[PDB]
Amino acid sequence: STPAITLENPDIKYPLRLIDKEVVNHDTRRFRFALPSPQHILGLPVGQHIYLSARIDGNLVIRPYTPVSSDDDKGFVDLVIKVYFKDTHPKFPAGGKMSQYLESMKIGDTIEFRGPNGLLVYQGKGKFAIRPDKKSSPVIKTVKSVGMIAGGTGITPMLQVIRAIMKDPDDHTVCHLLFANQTEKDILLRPELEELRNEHSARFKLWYTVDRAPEAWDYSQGFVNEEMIRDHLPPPEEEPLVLMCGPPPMIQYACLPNLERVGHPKERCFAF
Ligand SMILES: Cc1cc2nc3c(=O)[nH]c(=O)nc-3n(C[C@H](O)[C@H](O)[C@H](O)COP(=O)(O)OP(=O)(O)OC[C@H]3O[C@@H](n4cnc5c(N)ncnc54)[C@H](O)[C@@H]3O)c2cc1C
Repeated sequence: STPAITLENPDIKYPLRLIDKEVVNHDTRRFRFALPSPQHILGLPVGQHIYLSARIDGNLVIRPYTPVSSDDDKGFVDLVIKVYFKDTHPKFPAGGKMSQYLESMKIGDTIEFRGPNGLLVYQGKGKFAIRPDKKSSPVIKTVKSVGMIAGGTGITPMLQVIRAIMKDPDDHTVCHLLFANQTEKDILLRPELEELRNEHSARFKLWYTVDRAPEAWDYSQGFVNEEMIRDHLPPPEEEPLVLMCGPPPMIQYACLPNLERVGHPKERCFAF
């Protein structure tokens, strides 16, 4: 038998009840929501995400999230969230709408989930099914390695794929992650990533860059650039799939031009 799924229809919103909130650090949370029963699973294919939607101060706000739970978890879904507080970053004085709304929720409040969504699904053993658009059929391709470039909150789509690969001992796909952040303190999910490196270093390569570095720093400083892509992603000769998720100036200026300078086919670099 298989467990009942929560996300039965992508066109339906499912209000899920908040049952636990962990303060991971000053501006990081883990939110656990109950599924419809303790025996349900979410029903989120690897590669896909959900949306949260809410009326936030009277206006509709919809944002995508990739849980840190998986379909192996029964009864709950966990989201790790970076809270963007107002009056902290000079370019974003209002902070972030959905992340501050999540931070204001009380235990027992509900929020609407919808899914699954996304043009990419990982079918296992190196094989990705990628739609060019919703309204189009998925181009499958079995790669030997995956280059992953995440910035900030773009880590969770990568982590979901990395974990799905690592937990299959017969999946020989090698993942190379280059993870960019504003500062060391702002990095999400560092213990989780380092546990994966500890356990799976032959299939999982991990590197960080930070816009500005701490005094004691073992990794890179600056935006993603050509040299970092040469040093920390598989070479284009090996035809890796390249996955990206990060802010717009990062993808547009740091990632795509430099993936091209190295020789990866730009038009095949997938952005979540
Ligand atoms: C597939 C996918 C999966 C994702 N999964 C996750 C996830 O698991 N967890 C998660 O936290 N997010 C995730 N995100 C990002 C998420 O969709 C939102 O972008 C994020 O929650 C911020 O939304 P917001 O409404 O709070 O901010 P908005 O109101 O949309 O703010 C716009 C932008 O302003 C910037 N900003 C605002 N305030 C600050 C500040 N103080 N400091 C720095 N920058 C600031 C941020 O870059 C922010 O994205 C994911 C995105 C994608 C595409």
